[PDB]
Amino acid sequence: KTALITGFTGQVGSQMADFLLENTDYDVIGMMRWQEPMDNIYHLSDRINKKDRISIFYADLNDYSSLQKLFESQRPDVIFHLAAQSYPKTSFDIPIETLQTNIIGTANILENIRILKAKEGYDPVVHICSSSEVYGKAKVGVKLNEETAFHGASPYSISKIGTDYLGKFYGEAYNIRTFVTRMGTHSGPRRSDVFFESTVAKQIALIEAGYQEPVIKVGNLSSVRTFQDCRDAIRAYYLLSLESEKGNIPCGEAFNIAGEEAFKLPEVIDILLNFSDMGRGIEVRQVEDRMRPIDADYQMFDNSKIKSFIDWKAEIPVRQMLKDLLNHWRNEIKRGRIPLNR
Amino acid sequence: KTALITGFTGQVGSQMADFLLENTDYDVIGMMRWQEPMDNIYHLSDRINKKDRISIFYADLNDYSSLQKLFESQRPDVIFHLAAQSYPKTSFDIPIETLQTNIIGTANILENIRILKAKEGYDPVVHICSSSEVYGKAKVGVKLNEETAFHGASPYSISKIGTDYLGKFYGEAYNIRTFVTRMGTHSGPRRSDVFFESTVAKQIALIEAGYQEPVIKVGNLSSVRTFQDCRDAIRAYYLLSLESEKGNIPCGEAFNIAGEEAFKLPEVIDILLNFSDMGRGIEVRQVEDRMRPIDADYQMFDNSKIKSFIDWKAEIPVRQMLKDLLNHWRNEIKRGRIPLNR
Amino acid sequence: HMMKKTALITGFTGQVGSQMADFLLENTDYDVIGMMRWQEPMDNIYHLSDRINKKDRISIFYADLNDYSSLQKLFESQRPDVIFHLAAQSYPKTSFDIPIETLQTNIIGTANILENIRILKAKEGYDPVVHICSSSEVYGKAKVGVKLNEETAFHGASPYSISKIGTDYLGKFYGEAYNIRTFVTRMGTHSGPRRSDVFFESTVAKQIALIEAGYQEPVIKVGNLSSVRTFQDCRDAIRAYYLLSLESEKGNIPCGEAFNIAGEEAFKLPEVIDILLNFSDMGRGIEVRQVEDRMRPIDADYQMFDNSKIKSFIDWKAEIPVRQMLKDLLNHWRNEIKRGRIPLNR
Amino acid sequence: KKTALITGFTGQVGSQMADFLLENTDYDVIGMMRWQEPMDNIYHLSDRINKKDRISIFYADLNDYSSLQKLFESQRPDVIFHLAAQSYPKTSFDIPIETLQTNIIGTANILENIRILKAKEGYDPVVHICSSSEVYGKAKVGVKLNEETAFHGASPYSISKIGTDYLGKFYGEAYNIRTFVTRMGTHSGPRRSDVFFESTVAKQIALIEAGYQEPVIKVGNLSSVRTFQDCRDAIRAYYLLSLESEKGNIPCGEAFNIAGEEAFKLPEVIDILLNFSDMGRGIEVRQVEDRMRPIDADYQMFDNSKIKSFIDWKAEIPVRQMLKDLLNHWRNEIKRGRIPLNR
Ligand SMILES: NC(=O)c1ccc[n+]([C@@H]2O[C@H](COP(=O)([O-])OP(=O)(O)OC[C@H]3O[C@@H](n4cnc5c(N)ncnc54)[C@H](O)[C@@H]3O)[C@@H](O)[C@H]2O)c1
Ligand SMILES: NC(=O)c1ccc[n+]([C@@H]2O[C@H](COP(=O)([O-])OP(=O)(O)OC[C@H]3O[C@@H](n4cnc5c(N)ncnc54)[C@H](O)[C@@H]3O)[C@@H](O)[C@H]2O)c1
Ligand SMILES: NC(=O)c1ccc[n+]([C@@H]2O[C@H](COP(=O)([O-])OP(=O)(O)OC[C@H]3O[C@@H](n4cnc5c(N)ncnc54)[C@H](O)[C@@H]3O)[C@@H](O)[C@H]2O)c1
Ligand SMILES: NC(=O)c1ccc[n+]([C@@H]2O[C@H](COP(=O)([O-])OP(=O)(O)OC[C@H]3O[C@@H](n4cnc5c(N)ncnc54)[C@H](O)[C@@H]3O)[C@@H](O)[C@H]2O)c1
Ligand SMILES: Nc1nc2c(ncn2[C@@H]2O[C@H](COP(=O)(O)OP(=O)(O)O)[C@@H](O)[C@H]2O)c(=O)[nH]1
Ligand SMILES: Nc1nc2c(ncn2[C@@H]2O[C@H](COP(=O)(O)OP(=O)(O)O)[C@@H](O)[C@H]2O)c(=O)[nH]1
Ligand SMILES: Nc1nc2c(ncn2[C@@H]2O[C@H](COP(=O)(O)OP(=O)(O)O)[C@@H](O)[C@H]2O)c(=O)[nH]1
Ligand SMILES: Nc1nc2c(ncn2[C@@H]2O[C@H](COP(=O)(O)OP(=O)(O)O)[C@@H](O)[C@H]2O)c(=O)[nH]1
Repeated sequence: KTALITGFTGQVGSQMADFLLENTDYDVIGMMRWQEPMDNIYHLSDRINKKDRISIFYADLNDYSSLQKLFESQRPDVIFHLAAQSYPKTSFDIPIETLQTNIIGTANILENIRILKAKEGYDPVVHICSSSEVYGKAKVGVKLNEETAFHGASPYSISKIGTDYLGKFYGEAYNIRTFVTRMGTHSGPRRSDVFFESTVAKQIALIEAGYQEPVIKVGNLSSVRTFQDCRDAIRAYYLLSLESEKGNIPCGEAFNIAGEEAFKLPEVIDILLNFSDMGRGIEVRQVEDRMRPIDADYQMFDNSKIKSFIDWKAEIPVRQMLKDLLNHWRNEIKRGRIPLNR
Repeated sequence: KTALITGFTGQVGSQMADFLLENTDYDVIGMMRWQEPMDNIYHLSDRINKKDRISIFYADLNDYSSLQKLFESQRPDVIFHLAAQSYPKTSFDIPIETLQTNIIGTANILENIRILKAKEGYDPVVHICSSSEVYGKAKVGVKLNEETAFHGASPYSISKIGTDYLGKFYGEAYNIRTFVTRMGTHSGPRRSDVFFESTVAKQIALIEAGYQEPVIKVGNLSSVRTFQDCRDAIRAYYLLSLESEKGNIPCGEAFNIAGEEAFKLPEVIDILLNFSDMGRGIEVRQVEDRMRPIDADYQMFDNSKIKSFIDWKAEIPVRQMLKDLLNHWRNEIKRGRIPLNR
Repeated sequence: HMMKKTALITGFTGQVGSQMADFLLENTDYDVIGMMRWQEPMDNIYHLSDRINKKDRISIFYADLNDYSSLQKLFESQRPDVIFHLAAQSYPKTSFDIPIETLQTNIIGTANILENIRILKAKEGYDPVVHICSSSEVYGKAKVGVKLNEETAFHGASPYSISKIGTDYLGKFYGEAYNIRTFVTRMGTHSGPRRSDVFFESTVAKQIALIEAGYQEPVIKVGNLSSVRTFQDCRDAIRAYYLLSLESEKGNIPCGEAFNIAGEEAFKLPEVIDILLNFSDMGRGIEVRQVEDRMRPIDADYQMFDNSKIKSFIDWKAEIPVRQMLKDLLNHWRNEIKRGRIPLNR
Repeated sequence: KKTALITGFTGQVGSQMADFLLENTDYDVIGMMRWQEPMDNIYHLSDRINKKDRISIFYADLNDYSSLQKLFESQRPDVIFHLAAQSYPKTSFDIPIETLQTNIIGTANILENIRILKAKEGYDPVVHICSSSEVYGKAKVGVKLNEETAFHGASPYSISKIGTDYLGKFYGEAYNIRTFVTRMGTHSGPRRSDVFFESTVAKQIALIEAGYQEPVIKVGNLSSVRTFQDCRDAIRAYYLLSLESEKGNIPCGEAFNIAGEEAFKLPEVIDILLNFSDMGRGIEVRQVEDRMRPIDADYQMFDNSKIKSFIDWKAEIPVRQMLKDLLNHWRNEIKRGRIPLNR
């Protein structure tokens, strides 16, 4: 049984590889562009060099011919489509590449599968990763469900609305075993440095090592996020893929997935500062270049639909996930891998 | 005062240029790719050649640099963005170009305007044309209004969903005077041959001239729609454009726009056969190559929101619109411009 | 269950592809597939509509050069034995200000076609003959008084020129790398009654026809007249494409071989205007004016040819006189205006 | 203070051009990158960048025209080092569309933005368009390449630099934009990407030394000739050309071949890397199918007379030290647990 991971070098993809190698007998294929950063997969290199259950396929979301070669030659039984331009902030000023990679990237994958299904009966389970950002700037005091209206908060958000409709459409039109996951915040030690809890943790680490004045730079703190560790999120994807295989997930079925621990962003900063010998002496300053034209600033979740379909809960406390992320930046700086403060 | 029409060579765009020339003192710019069909605009060639109030700008939806030159050099005061891959049936097998031209083409326009507004205060009214097709296979019995949830019935439908959220987003994010129109079926003598009422009118005219056996080939008829002549639709667009300029349409506001008259598809056929001397002798046959993986179905009746912002109603009878279209195909065959039966 | 040699024409709705379809139906036993985007102008193919409705030897496949998935479907489902790849943004002048779509459609479009073929060859042994249509504009602004041959240095005179250099190298590369039976044709000017209105000899004939019919002042608007072109009727060019296609099938044309192809008759642009004016009763009374908007940042202003390579591989010369090609084009525009299909004067 | 833009700032050459400009000029430096690109080559710059000391970052993608528009409009660099590309021929074969898009259209996206700004406002930057000796593809044996050598399409990458090269010349000739085009040989050293021949040989030796690989180096075609120089010599050539162009001594769109003095058959490069290793005499070399190419640009020997006639320049760094620096880089990475793929 063969699993393809798109976005293998990313936060979630690299951890899905780890999870599948430790918890299944699956062969794993990691899709990447050849020059993608190795930071998340260095621990997998020897195993890949040894051809022990995991291999790399070189393909770009934006090269349909590369994806054709991948599906024709590898025929993955299950696909975790995690590859995307994942960052809303750059999507404002680089919106064309965000729309191309996320919407057209996903159409390039799904159309490749559709044609191979018509020709040869290829019938893979296809995980299409959407985002809770399809709900953009959601009304306060209400929890999100799978029928909550979509709001375009950013080109990234619109790109994920596109990804989402494509996932549902290809399932509904061609009976491909797609399911769509509208994820809240999933984080932990491999969270990209640009995301809120990771830039806060990283700036604390920079401050502790004397690289930055003891002022954390932030954007809008009037925002509510639900967190869980990727190690929990990934189990939900694996458990959904099994149900999809067994016939229990309708083609194109959508699911909101999040943790149970929700925070106003000042509470996350306070948790991270409490892990620092010098937290009592570190201030916070809102700066203009971290603000957004529209902020999707409220993500609270009713998880009743997902828990009705799989037997799953988040096990890792959010304080441990955050501590892991702070130690990660501490370790990078100690080793001379000085990050941007961004 | 200068008006840009994207999709100038198309059904609606060509008729919008006629409306503005007859009813306003506006200078008119028609955007086109140089090789576009001239069928809808032969009657404007003379006055274009003579530089009388209308001019052509050569640009492509997929060439940002061509749109950059358009907005910088011409600075239209109002923009009717009608250019699209308009046909759902081809969108199934040519999905990438539908998504690229419709979503990214719209993003190319809106990001060009955005940057010009930030640099020089350029503040045009921007009609972003979406479609009732965003509602796709609508939930039987829910009242259909501007807050009904979208459904992705085709790559076309998803591309107009994309277009819709781009229009909304660029309005909300950057205070660009966008408004989004979700129009029901508009038709009349310039309806492209491929659309339902056009292919039926066209096949009847082929049968009346002995080019086809007296069998009309159709797809699914278990569909109900509102119809309006384009010349009514254009009035609604024009009147909205005035309200947007006056400050009365919030940036990014969306509007469903339905005709007065609703029909089952067999009833549209019955109206067309009754304009034929040989109507009593023509069979209708459903064939597979006209069937769609998903067939959209919505009763979009409720115009209470558009009627609240403009003094407007469809005035032209649908029977006259369908007769005009049948006569168009009769005239085309009579001139030896024999169309495909498609 | 009767199986025929199948020809695909990309650019079926264009000047050359429309005439290639006519040629194959009259002179061969081939089934013809016309590739088009559905909304493409019908002007050049109205006379085929009845035949196509009747499923008599010619069909339409809807695909876009920029939609790889659409081409995959076309090659997988139809497996044409021979491909005339004529589809392009064909016009240098618009390429200056719409350069990205010119580069995407011509270079990436051609790459989408060839990569689809490469993959079907490796999997299933699909081995079509592939005509990759390039342009003498690969030589851009060539040194004056010298004949072009196939080893003449390339020059980038426009985004269109660079797109056809890209198209040309892709044609040679897929041939040399994967043993796809490509050949590349670097054509001079081929014209006649379906020449698009924007090209020199077409705009000049169109303007004369507008003047005769009372739609224009007796001034023809032109750009740079210090330019040399070699002309042949498309009806002669398509014969060369056909005969080269048979030689590729036969193993006589190495994968990715390039050929310059052009007519016998070369002219300075004013001579072309005088030939067309001499076909008009209004001809002695019409002035010629250079206007800024028909000028170009760089003009590929010299195209004369050593045709020795193509004539050594096929038994072929242009037979239609250019005066007859030009007369047919003027009569086309007269007919168009008579029928109320009033063109732009562009 | 003069403003320099580097595209491909995170790459082998861009990152070293930033080092070179900071050390040798009073130029403000702008590094273009997509936000997620590898930090490997620029970690040593993060603190400078954080403290806004002469170097900054602008987020743009070659394939997003609007992002490049914001860059030239807002930042108006006086000099541009266009080094960003899909740089690798091997992946270009099976990922050809992205190579063509990023390299040809990416360059068009840059040059068209500059054209429109020059027309409107008189923006007149110097524009280094980096091409490749691979425009000459599979060249004739026994003959040096020069600027008039016939072009040959050896790979989608090769064709993508042919496109890039013609765009460089065209935008210069058509619009009098101060472009120059550089068709480089092999420039290498410690930041050389792991997939390239001398970097994969040197990396595989390091994996063998540290016990991560059997003592067999996997290679492709060894019947190939290359001319090497250290990137620290190449970047000096680009800089000197940028001064000449600013003075008005480089015709708009002028092309230059640039390469070092030291040429080698590939086996000779392997033998120099093995002699740096205590395990040298013990390691086999095995040609493998998955490193072979449909066409190989087999032969890169250079006539450098044109470049030496326009700037006062030659390669100074011996290629032996260049390869030593590369081998020691892969030793350090492995010793620090940054275990590379063996590809
Ligand atoms: N982690 C979260 O909190 C969160 C929230 C909601 C949704 N998601 C979604 O989950 C998925 C994975 O998130 P992540 O945190 O791992 O993101 P990430 O940024 O860490 O990883 C993105 C991956 O996509 C790859 N990629 C980008 N462009 C590509 C292209 N053109 N071709 C091929 N690969 C390309 C990158 O190289 C990388 O491996 C994404 O779709 C993201 O939008 C994440
Ligand atoms: N008429 C209806 O029933 C209806 C219903 C809902 C929405 N709409 C929307 O109304 C608009 C106009 O409809 P129509 O009937 O006139 O369609 P049409 O097909 O007649 O017009 C399409 C136009 O877009 C242009 N276009 C296509 N691709 C282009 C590109 N790459 N660059 C530039 N121009 C390009 C075409 O040349 C043509 O002018 C479309 O956006 C359509 O989706 C129409
Ligand atoms: N006729 C000449 O004098 C001449 C000279 C040298 C080169 N050529 C080349 O010969 C070929 C044919 O010339 P022509 O006069 O017939 O050109 P044309 O402009 O009449 O036709 C071009 C064709 O390409 C199609 N096309 C354009 N973009 C497309 C896309 N995105 N997807 C699908 N189809 C698309 C058009 O619809 C049309 O059918 C072209 O490649 C042209 O560059 C012609
Ligand atoms: N080093 C050599 O031996 C050599 C030889 C001849 C030519 N060249 C050319 O010199 C230049 C620099 O080479 P290098 O060794 O530094 O290459 P590299 O692979 O080390 O660097 C490539 C750079 O381009 C960037 N890039 C890739 N795609 C991008 C995109 N879509 N948007 C923005 N940036 C993108 C990468 O992120 C990276 O910064 C390239 O143009 C290369 O083709 C190199
Ligand atoms: N990335 C980022 N987000 C911030 C910052 N300060 C506040 N935020 C907010 O943190 C929330 C989450 O942002 P982010 O981590 O980028 O992930 P998102 O959920 O994908 O937008 C948003 O409401 C941001 O506006 C900051 O400095 N960086
Ligand atoms: N185009 C087309 N549509 C048909 C045909 N027969 C039935 N229909 C249906 O008529 C409805 C209108 O389709 P169409 O005219 O293509 O417009 P759209 O789908 O609203 O853009 C859809 O439900 C079609 O599936 C036909 O022969 N052609
Ligand atoms: N299209 C066009 N070309 C013109 C005109 N006047 C002169 N030319 C020149 O005629 C030559 C041929 O141009 P054109 O017909 O576009 O074909 P091409 O440039 O060879 O593809 C070029 O040298 C043009 O500069 C004109 O009015 N229209
Ligand atoms: N990258 C790479 N190239 C190899 C290998 N074995 C031989 N070569 C040859 O080494 C030469 C240089 O290739 P490369 O370093 O990829 O740089 P290029 O000059 O950009 O193709 C080419 O002739 C390759 O065919 C190998 O294992 N990896």
